[PDB]
Amino acid sequence: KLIDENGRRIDGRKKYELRPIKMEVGVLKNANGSAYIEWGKNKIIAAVYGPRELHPKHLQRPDRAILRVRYNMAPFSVEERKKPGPDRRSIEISKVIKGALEPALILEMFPRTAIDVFIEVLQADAGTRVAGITAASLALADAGIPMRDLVAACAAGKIEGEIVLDLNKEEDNYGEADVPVAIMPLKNDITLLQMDGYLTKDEFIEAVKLAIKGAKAVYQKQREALKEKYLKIAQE
Amino acid sequence: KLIDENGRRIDGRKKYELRPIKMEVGVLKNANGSAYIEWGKNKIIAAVYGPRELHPKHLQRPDRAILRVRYNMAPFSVEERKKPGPDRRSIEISKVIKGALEPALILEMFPRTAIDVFIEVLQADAGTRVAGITAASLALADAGIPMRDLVAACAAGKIEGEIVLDLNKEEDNYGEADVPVAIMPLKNDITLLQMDGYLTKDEFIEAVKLAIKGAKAVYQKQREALKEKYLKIAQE
Amino acid sequence: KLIDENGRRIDGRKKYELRPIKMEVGVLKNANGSAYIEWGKNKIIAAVYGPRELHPKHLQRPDRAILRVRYNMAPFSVEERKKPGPDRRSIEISKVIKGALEPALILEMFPRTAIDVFIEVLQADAGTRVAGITAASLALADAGIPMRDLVAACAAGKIEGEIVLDLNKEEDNYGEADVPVAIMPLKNDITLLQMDGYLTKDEFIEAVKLAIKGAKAVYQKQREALKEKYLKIAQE
Amino acid sequence: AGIMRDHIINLLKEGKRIDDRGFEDYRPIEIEVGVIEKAEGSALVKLGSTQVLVGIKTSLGEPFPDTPNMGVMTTNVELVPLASPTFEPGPPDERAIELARVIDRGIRESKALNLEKMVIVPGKIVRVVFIDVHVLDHDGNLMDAIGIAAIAALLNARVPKVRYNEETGEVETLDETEPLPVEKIPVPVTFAKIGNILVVDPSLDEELVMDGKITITTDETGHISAVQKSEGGAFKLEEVMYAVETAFKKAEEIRKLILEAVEKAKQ
Amino acid sequence: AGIMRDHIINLLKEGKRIDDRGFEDYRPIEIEVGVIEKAEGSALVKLGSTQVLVGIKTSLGEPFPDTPNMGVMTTNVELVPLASPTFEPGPPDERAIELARVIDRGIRESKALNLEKMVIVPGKIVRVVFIDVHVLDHDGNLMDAIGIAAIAALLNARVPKVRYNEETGEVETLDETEPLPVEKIPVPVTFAKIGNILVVDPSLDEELVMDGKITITTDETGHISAVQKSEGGAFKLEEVMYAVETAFKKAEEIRKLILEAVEKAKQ
Amino acid sequence: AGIMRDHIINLLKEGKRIDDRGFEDYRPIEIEVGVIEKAEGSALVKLGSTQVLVGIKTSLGEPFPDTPNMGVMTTNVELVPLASPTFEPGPPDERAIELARVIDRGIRESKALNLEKMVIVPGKIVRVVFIDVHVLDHDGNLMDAIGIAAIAALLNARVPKVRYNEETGEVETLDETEPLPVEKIPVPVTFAKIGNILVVDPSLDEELVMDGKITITTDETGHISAVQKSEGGAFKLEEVMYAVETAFKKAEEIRKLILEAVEKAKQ
Ligand SMILES: Nc1ccn([C@@H]2O[C@H](COP(=O)(O)OP(=O)(O)O)[C@@H](O)[C@H]2O)c(=O)n1
Ligand SMILES: Nc1ccn([C@@H]2O[C@H](COP(=O)(O)OP(=O)(O)O)[C@@H](O)[C@H]2O)c(=O)n1
Ligand SMILES: Nc1ccn([C@@H]2O[C@H](COP(=O)(O)OP(=O)(O)O)[C@@H](O)[C@H]2O)c(=O)n1
Repeated sequence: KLIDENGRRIDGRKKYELRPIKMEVGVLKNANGSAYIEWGKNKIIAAVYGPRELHPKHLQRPDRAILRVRYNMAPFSVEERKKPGPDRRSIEISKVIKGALEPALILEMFPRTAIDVFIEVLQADAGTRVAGITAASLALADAGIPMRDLVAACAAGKIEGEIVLDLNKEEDNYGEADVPVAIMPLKNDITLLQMDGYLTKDEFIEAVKLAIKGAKAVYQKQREALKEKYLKIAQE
Repeated sequence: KLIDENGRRIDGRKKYELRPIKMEVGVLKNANGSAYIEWGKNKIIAAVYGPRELHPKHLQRPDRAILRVRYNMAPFSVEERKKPGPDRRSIEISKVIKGALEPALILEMFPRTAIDVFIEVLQADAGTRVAGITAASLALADAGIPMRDLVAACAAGKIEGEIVLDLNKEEDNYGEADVPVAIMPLKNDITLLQMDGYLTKDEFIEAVKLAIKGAKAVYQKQREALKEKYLKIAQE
Repeated sequence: KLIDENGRRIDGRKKYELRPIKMEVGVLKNANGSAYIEWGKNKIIAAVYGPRELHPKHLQRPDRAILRVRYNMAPFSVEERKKPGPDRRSIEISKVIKGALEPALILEMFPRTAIDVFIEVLQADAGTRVAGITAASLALADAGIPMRDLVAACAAGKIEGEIVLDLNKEEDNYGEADVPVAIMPLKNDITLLQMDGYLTKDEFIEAVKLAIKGAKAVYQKQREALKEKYLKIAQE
Repeated sequence: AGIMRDHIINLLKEGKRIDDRGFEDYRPIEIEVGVIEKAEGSALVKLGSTQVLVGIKTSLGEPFPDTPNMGVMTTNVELVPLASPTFEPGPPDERAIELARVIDRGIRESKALNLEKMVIVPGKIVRVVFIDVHVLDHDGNLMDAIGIAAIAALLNARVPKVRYNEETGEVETLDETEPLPVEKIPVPVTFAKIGNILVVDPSLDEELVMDGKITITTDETGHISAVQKSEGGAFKLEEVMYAVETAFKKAEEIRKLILEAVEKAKQ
Repeated sequence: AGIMRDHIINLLKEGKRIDDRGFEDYRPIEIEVGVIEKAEGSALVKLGSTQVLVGIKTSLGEPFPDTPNMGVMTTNVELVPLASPTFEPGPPDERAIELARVIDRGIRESKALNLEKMVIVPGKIVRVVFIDVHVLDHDGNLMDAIGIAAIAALLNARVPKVRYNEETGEVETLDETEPLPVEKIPVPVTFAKIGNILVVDPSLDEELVMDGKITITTDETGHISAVQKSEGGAFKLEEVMYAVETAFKKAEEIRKLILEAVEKAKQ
Repeated sequence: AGIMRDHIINLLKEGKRIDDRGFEDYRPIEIEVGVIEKAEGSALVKLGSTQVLVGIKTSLGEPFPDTPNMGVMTTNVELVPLASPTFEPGPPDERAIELARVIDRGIRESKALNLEKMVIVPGKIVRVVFIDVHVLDHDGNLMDAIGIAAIAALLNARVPKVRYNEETGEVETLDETEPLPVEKIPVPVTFAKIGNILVVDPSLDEELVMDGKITITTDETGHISAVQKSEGGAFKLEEVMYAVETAFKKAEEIRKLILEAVEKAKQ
């Protein structure tokens, strides 16, 4: 009662609708690359350093950079103030964002270095890991790191037995499945795929396809955020 | 009321009786050496690595390997689920198992290396540190590490004013003394000796001697576990 | 009610009076330098090591030693037993003692080294950070580390609207301001200045000046503790 | 190693795997339940040389304030340093954390352990279930080893009968034991992608060379309670499709081994 | 760097700073309040390129046994690794700890958040206020960035009306929100000493070359609620005097920007 | 060092020790009780240049659910970095942990602090005793330094008289103080084995060269409340026998110094 109806959703959107997504690239002075993303009520900042001198010097891979990802929510990002620090959730989300960004990066280009990706969720309303990946990509492109593709991400989910796109916190919390997908769109390569909840095969595949149509949209926004940047530089 | 009587013990054993001890060597693929031990209701696994490259490179001794021991109980090993991780108990038991294994090892044979010993108590019923040492030895022999001797261990204790061999959890918990002893039997060298509880000199010495008769038995089992291994290798 | 009156204070002192300060230099065998200080009910020990090989070798500054300060209260130092370990308070006090000792030290004299300063509060009654600094200085001089000056420290404070010198725990706890000051007296260089509480400009400046008259006294005691040492060495 | 990547890809191209398994084959499985007799439940699972003990210990506690209506289930994977030279002592690392969470979700989201049947006094006293997973020997496909041992340990679990004495307000733990409310048998099935080939139950050697991994967790009902693509690499939608399907079949085969191990232990 | 110390000292001697600021000038300030809409209050402050978000989250809890009469305020600075290559993940380091404590004292000791007006049931149920400071981009003078954002976030805060139902003993959080009892607007002002010159609002470049730093925190009342000399170096008494005075003037200028940002957000 | 092993063994063979102590000699002992006047009890012990402060702080708390009938005693050794260049900041390392536990057992297992006389309301409110051992200067035989200072601090302890007001149910801490129920005076005595010679009270120099160590803790009653062989090395049964016996004699000699220090502090 009643995340769908009729046939609109709680915020009034249709079931294949995305929340208002804003994205800005290059928002931070210190980071080598940064992006900010407002995706619905999410407000998430991604920074990249560098490729940089890796320490400790034993972590280094001799033939390639390593990707390190840290995803973190500010204490004020959630309804119930999250104590500062790492938790199992953020650690798994970090592992799973890394495994999403990695394939897009030509890591052998910078042996013995780390590419450090930070995702800060300043406000969260479901879909942070995919909003985060979507910003990490931009922040990576922003860092001038060559990539095979942007990684775009978006979740699909089930609410009221119905497959919807792009869950909000209500829908994720009270829904039947959360299906985040990150793809590199050009080659249709899924670099993140998670399913939390309970679906049949057909419901899972349809949610995976829906989230990919969602991530393809996000991608256009992503390119359009790079375009916008690669137009600001067009000065003078 | 009544850990002795009459004159049998709670599990029906006499006071100089050992619990059923099983021991298998070479139970783990990854470890360089491994042993499993069922000693009464104890189920304990020992692994050794290697001699191995010691890190960090400052830990290294220039003339010898270092022994590192980690003793750990699984959360399900005890009656009241032990939260995962180190506690003062396990840390002292680790220090005291190390100081038991050390003299048996010809450490100068492998300078700049660590010999890492892990003891995992999968189920515990008193006597884990001595069961553990007894398996660590086998796991060490299993690792092909030269030793001056096996270290064998066994606890003696006091229950109802009476010196007994090889406490179970009841007896250790409700008894008057726990006296674990580890010896290298061939030369009669006590490499672990602890007394918890309250004894006179005569009661302490008799418990130390009893635990050594116990550890000499354990030792035969230990040799017989090596024999058994050095017979499986006899293939073809 | 009533930290001043009339016009004496709780322990009977006047408002510009210091508590009985004892100081001994060279109280520890292991430290390169040590000092003990009894300041009222404070009992604080400072040790210095060395200049010493800095580890890890990346911490090293190529042109100078680094100062590291650790301030710590024993669990029995306070009325309510302080759990062992670091807390925000001690960490800030450590940062602020370092920033007090640093300017007095000719750090470039010992490149690639650390000068490690420990302050242990064995009993505390307000004024530990300034008593601590006062002992750290002596322990530094004791370590034979060249210094531009001793750093002397003392707090002034407000109680009952009145600016007093050298708060005890009562006065600090129930007073209106705590103003610790550390100066190197010879050149009148304030190397620590903190204000906790609530003062006007005039009340703050007067407390800063009062605490400096206090720290100048402490300084004479400091010299007189070095003198005393540089007389014990006068043997035979 | 890395010499080994080449051998493994090349073998793959010839329909072969280093141990002559087919791409859809698990290594020999051994499941043994009730091996930690002091635990409420337990399971030693071997996937080839991969070994994991899971132990179910239960106690009574408060439910979470959010859910006065459900018992507690908490899943921890210890990647014990003895199990692998890549396992270091300390708090769970991300491998351990992601394995714990994925197995839990598998079980949790299939309502495989029905938490609603683990209430004793609503809002006050529930059954708290600890799935503690002790990884003994890491030789690949720990995800499946653990989810198999977790669910098998849960099925094996026999917890003390509790009754609220409605007349004192006392809660009586009794000597009679009962099963947990285990209502489904989720089994993760996991695939490594190596080049363009997915291979079920990757061994360590294949994990070292794999591009990515995907785990599909399914129950008897034809439902998926978890999917986790882990590590790097990418999958095509239709590799997922294949994996979801194959997973369902591999699951049913394992499920039988789990149930046979669970039933053997009552013998 | 260190090449840079020389340029900065030399510039200083000519009345100049690297960005043509005067010695008493702040970089451009941007304060934006209520930007984290799910928080009770929030403030994005930019001091030049230095950026800090502060978030006020409030809950109801027990007061400390010592103070049954006051609500709780707790201040944490996260120096998030993204903010600076000198920020490493982990528990607060001493920079973070000293910044948290100095800002808190500033607010606490001016009774800027009147904790005594945050009691609901004395000794039992108070308003607990979390000032969580998320440093986004460290480009100097984080102390001021944070104290400005903390106080502005507090002013911006709108917390749920609570009432003790004297007749049940229930505490009712209501949908109506109210301000926190923010009664003063402490603003730290911070100076770097570089040679014999104090320069307000040091940028990162000036922090790298500075000898010491001193922060004076003052409210509208003409009172100082905190002073913190931080880092090394030494100040002359009369540099403190200058700083205390200048701080008071800089404070009043910022205070206006804070109040204008706070009022804009009700628009 | 290591050059030093040779000198020490060689000296040992000539009945000599580096400081002309006999093999059964302690270094000069200084015990001073009540030196931390704000603590309930305290003891500065010097074994030669080895220095340890122990502080007894007591509060009232809940007993452990297992033991509603006993007060609490908890023993912590801080090996403070100032005490030794081998002492690093952090949580107790194993040296600290083994020293704490062995001293505690010594005291605990002799019922030296009678926990059963530290109950105020059974199952609800007991005396909780913190033995906090601050090692100030590590110059050998910290085990004995600490057990001596622990027990002496306990004897020195004067804790607030507590009474249950049977009529309100209130617990009243009173201004009158009383002793703890200290009923025995366990003293660890510790021997280093260097070659085939055991030497009591090893200094740091002897610890650096020793093969192993054994600690026998005994009270006035002729009972041993702890034995700990620590470090590596091995002992012959009859070295243990010797040590147990010698320990008993060394104990009685120390015990006198402890009691004389305890009585001096009431002067
Ligand atoms: N500790 C947590 C975890 C999740 N959540 C909320 O629930 C949402 C969904 O959580 P999730 O685990 O599905 O992660 P995302 O969907 O954000 O990637 C998060 O964005 C948060 O809004 C929260 O408030 N606090
Ligand atoms: N945390 C603990 C400590 C001990 N124990 C039990 O008590 C037994 C004896 O403890 P101990 O400290 O004498 O160690 P061992 O005798 O196992 O070497 C252990 O084997 C456990 O069965 C436990 O269940 N939980
Ligand atoms: N955790 C704490 C903090 C302070 N205090 C007491 O209050 C005094 C003043 O605290 P402070 O923060 O002003 O530090 P100091 O004045 O010691 O430098 C300390 O010396 C202690 O006596 C305490 O007992 N426990």
